[PDB]
Amino acid sequence: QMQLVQSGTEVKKPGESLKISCKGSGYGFITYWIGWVRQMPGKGLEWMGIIYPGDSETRYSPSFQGQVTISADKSINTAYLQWSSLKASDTAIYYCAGGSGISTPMDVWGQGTTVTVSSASTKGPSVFPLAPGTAALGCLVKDYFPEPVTVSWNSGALTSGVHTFPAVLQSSGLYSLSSVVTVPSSSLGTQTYICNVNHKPSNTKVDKKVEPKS
Amino acid sequence: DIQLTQSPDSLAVSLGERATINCKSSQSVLYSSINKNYLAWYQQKPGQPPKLLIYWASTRESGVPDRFSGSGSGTDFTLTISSLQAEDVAVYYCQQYYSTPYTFGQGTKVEIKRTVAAPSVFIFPPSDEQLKSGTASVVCLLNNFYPREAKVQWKVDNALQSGNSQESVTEQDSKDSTYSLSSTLTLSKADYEKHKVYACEVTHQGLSSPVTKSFNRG
Amino acid sequence: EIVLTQSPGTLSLSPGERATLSCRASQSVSRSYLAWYQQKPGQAPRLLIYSASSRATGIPDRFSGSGSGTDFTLTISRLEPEDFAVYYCQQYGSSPWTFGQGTKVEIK
Amino acid sequence: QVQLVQSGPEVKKPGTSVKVSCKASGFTFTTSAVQWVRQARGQRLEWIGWIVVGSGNTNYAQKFQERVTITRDMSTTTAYMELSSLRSEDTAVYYCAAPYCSGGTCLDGFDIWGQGTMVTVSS
Amino acid sequence: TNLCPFGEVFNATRFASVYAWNRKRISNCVADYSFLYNSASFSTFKCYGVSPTKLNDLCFTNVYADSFVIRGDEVRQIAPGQTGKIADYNYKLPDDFTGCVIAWNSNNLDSKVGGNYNYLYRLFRKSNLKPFERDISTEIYQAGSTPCNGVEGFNCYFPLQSYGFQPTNGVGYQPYRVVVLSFELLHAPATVCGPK
Ligand SMILES: *[C@@H]1O[C@H](CO)[C@@H](O)[C@H](O)[C@H]1NC(C)=O
Repeated sequence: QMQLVQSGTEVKKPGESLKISCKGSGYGFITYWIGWVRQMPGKGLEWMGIIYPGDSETRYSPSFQGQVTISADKSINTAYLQWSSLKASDTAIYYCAGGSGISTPMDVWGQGTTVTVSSASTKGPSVFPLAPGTAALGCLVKDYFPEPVTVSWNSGALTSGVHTFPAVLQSSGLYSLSSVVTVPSSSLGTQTYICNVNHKPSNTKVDKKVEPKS
Repeated sequence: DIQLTQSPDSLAVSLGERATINCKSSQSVLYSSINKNYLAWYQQKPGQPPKLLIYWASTRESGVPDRFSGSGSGTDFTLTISSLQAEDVAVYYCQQYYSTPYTFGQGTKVEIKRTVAAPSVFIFPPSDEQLKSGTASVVCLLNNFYPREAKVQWKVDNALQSGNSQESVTEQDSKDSTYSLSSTLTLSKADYEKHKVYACEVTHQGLSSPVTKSFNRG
Repeated sequence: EIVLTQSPGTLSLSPGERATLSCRASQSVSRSYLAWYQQKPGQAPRLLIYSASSRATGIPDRFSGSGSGTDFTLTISRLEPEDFAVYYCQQYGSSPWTFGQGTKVEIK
Repeated sequence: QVQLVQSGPEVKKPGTSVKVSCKASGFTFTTSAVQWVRQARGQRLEWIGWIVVGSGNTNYAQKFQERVTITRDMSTTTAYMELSSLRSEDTAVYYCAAPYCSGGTCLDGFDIWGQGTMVTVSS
Repeated sequence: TNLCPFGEVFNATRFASVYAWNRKRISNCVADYSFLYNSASFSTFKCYGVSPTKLNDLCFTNVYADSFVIRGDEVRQIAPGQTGKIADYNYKLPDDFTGCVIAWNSNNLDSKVGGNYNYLYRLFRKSNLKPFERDISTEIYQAGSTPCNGVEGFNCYFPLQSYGFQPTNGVGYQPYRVVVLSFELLHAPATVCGPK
């Protein structure tokens, strides 16, 4: 059937252009209208626009009339969503969905591209321990940019009872995250626990042991 | 412009029970040519793109189980899940493809209705390694509770704090149908050392006495 | 082509005299396609009579064309200084559309 | 307003080409027609030609058929008259005229007239 | 095992003009739409209301295949809500259009070195066409109020204009063959089914 592949995640600064791509491959791409939709950090799905790659027939939502541009290259079966000197309010995940007709529901969806727009720059994370019939251990990964970070416990040894909370954007423009794990509190000094965090945007790999308080 | 509003914002339905979501359009979405309502229902799970659940207000997609049903005509439509499983926990949208621009619904969040579960409350003081940077951050952990609605307050020497806290909750754990919440209170090292006792007070449906986990700086 | 000859060459009248023009053709011209235009010094031609004996919108009821075949005339009842201009006949039914040489009406 | 705006006057050396514009406003221009006629200062009216807007079919005079070209653009409702190889006698005012069309019908005469474009040819 | 005669509309050796577009009705047959894909090459394929991928799993009461020839500049006008001379005086689709419009470049078939002037299009009309209305009148368009007694001239214009397709013309002025499929599911029982 039909498959749409989108570009990688982009991190940009306020005031720079951007062009997200959406390449189609499958049975009968000539009939598909490609539509762009936005989803901001949170719960809303907002239809941005649609375009037919045969010609250049493009229809925009009244909320995205002069803010974005929608283009298409039929030679390689691709659609494009382009900003020029975008703002910090554009940080969101953008999906492209295909419909075999204009008034046809969006049958095939893409993977979605994450656009992160911040005046901040790439900064490695700082990890801090969170020491304790059941106790709680954890790590606090603070002051990193951009998302995401991969947090495991003992290189992946234990996973049950582990809770890795979603990131939160601080006032300084950096992100904070917490990983916790519950233990029977009877083998605190018998078993060692280490947080392994990975922030590939800065190529940082931090393994920090978390011991109980003296 | 056509506007769609979904009657239930949140929907807590027990395992194996019927879940109903309503969608009310501001205009008729019926085509005279084929007498079909041009409305679709989509489902998206956390982290995945939304998949087209049903189309034409009634017709099921090639790849959907029989529990997802769609009914309604004119301006009132209903999406019904017969036997809600642990896979069905997601956000459901109703959109219209009658005319441009297209409009999505508000988004109805469904969850497995679990028995009332009290949270396990823990408090974590700032590590001595974090104070070297001149900024302290005390953490409060709420583990495995239900329902999701819980209130967390910070008290520094029995003084309520606001404007310097950040909360973050996890998705519903499909095993026990519970939630976990973490609240971070950030302070300057100078302002942190000027105080003695720090406390996290949580209130939640299922608590006799609001749980207060405290610790002194010494 | 269809040559349109206007008679007389010039005229001089006073307020109250019925001024009559004439514009004849070398061949028979359809009445539905012979317009009479007015041109005052400085402005563009102003369509007085279209087809034949049919006044345009805004033209006073004093201007009246009439005729057929190879003979058409234009007549004005009340002579006011607004009627001081040149008058042209144009046929637009043949292959090349021809005008008249002009009939200057120096009203005194 | 339902008027016919021509282009401004231009001065051209002998042997060059001029293109007088003519834009209509206020009435349906799709089914109308535009005729071009020149007139020297104090002389007779010399009919140049005419064009149908909907089709583009043109008819010129016997003397201008080799040096004039009448075109139109419906997207902007503008008529153009291009005259080449300007000799001394071309110095005159060039008027474009069009009938009035408010609906499907039009007027059997050229009531609407442009303000006139005086083209002067000298050294 | 009766297959619908969709072929006789597509690979036909002769196509009609747009002012006199051809129409063939479809009824009591199996409509297999596999030829809409992986067959020749289509420059334009715009479906409205129906998804052709599911057309094989549907049955309709009325199916109409219209066929004509236009130029590239006008293939965008074959759509609901379009304006211009083609959408007003030649071929108009209703607002609730539920079908498909396919178009392919036919510059190798409908173009001669001397210019093909057999493909005409209507130029003037009293009013706009209603959806799916054909007009083939050759009466001189009486633009004014004076009667045009079969003679052209001022306010008397011929209603049909020739395209004049030439091989050296740009792609926007090259001949495109257009076939419009229209599906209607009315109170009558459906007979134009697909392989289900
Ligand atoms: C067109 O296609 C039909 C159906 O496949 C076939 O019967 C007919 O012979 C074809 N005509 C030509 C000229 O190829």
